[PDB]
Amino acid sequence: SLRECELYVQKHNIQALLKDSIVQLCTARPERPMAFLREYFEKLEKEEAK
Amino acid sequence: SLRECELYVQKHNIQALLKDSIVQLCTARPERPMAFLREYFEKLEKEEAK
Repeated sequence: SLRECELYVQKHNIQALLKDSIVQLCTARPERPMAFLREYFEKLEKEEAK
Repeated sequence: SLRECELYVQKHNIQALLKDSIVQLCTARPERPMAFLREYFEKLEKEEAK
């Protein structure tokens, strides 16, 4: 079950994407962090459905 | 600068929200993880602008 999760996270690059989203949040300091995160992933959702 | 980031992350509950998003991803195993994350934060963006 844990190994399952580990593999899924690895497969979809979740660790790096979340890492990067946190770095951009702290760097930019959004007035609207939730909007920022939504838009961050929305651009990735776009490639996913491409 | 690091303390700055630490405080911002703490202020906006970023650690717990990302933690929870990862737990739901591994639990549900989305065919579309990026869509999942976009929608996850979109619901939070909604409360943010409320």
